[PDB]
Amino acid sequence: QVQLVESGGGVVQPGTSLRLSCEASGFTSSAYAMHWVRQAPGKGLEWVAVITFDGGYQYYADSVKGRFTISRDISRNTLHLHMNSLRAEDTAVYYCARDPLTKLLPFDWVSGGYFDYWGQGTLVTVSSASTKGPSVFPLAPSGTAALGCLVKDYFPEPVTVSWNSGALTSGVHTFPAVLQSSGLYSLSSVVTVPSSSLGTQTYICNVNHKPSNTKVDKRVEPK
Amino acid sequence: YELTQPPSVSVSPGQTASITCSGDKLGDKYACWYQQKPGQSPVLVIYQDSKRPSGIPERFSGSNSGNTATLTISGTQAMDEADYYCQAWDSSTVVFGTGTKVTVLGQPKAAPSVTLFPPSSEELQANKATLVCLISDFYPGAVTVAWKADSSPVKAGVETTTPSKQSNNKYAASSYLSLTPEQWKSHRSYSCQVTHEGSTVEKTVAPT
Repeated sequence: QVQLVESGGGVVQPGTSLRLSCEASGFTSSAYAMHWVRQAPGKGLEWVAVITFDGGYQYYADSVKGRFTISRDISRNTLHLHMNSLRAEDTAVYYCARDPLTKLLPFDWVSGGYFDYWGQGTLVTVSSASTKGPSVFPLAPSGTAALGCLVKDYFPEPVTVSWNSGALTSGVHTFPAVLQSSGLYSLSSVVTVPSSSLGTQTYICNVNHKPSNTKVDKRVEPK
Repeated sequence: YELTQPPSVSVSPGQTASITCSGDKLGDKYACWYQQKPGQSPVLVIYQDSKRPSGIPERFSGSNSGNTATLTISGTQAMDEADYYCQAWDSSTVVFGTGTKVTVLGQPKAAPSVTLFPPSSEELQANKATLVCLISDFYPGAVTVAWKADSSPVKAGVETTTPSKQSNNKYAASSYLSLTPEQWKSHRSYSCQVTHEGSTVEKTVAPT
């Protein structure tokens, strides 16, 4: 059966080079136009490059031209994406895709081409992020009140949050972290409490970040 | 060349899901549609504006006229829930639409609870400022977030999570707006606007 298996992905630093491979099987890639398509975490599909069945023509998205080169190892029935000068926004799953219609380029007539087969994808993470403990900030409450703790700029996952060491659990919601463009994570934990208890009751968030051996308590109070 | 889709389409089982894709003179181009489930490769469901690959259920159909390409799923079932992307060409360049999340309803609809927090004093001291918009208990798990400084839309410094399931089977998401302490004081108001199934709710905080 037809299949595509991409390879070469990994976590690397900005400016670095990396070469992806896509081995074909069940057919000859020299008889098809082959493509690279990529998808950033949580984002949409983005076409990267095409090479013709001939190998005599390549084309590239503007975002990668001059940095990426698509090629074919005819002998090993393998396609390659050589990426130089990688940037943070190159972070994506990279897919190999087969196009049965495209022959010679540029097109003589309007393209009715499509991708009939995809590989499983290989992950490329471009980041300079390294182990770093979070800054912890109180989220002051304004017949209930919401209060919490902002856990800012840590790497890597995970962070865990408790309240009064886990003695306060009712109404606690700790949110999934956001992964920012910096490659650093942030999250928040909130607890909803009686408005009338804000004067007598004590609320402390406990933030743990094991990779940085960070254990921080922050008392959260009105005003 | 730009292809735009709606972010979300929600449908009860058996009803018809209609997904549009817009572009300048899209009718002059051939449109393809791909189905993608979380953690899986995309799957071609429609090519050349209406042709259906073998193996694809015939409840999938497509059309393309003027500026609009439409993918139609009649009698939608749970297995049809996925992201759908339209696709076309610009010379040798391949173009994808923004993608549409199709939810097939499996529990009652639920409007989001929204909590907006201002920058803390402690953070403002460190010459940094973040707005924290927390969104909980909603279904379907699809939201769009818009930030506004006073009355003007802000797009810079915005980071928003993908929705994910809570331990009550509804969804949660959060959005962060990064600002300088000066930018924060320079306006009278900041708002977080959360849109869900045609309804938009807003929370507001001020440097006061």
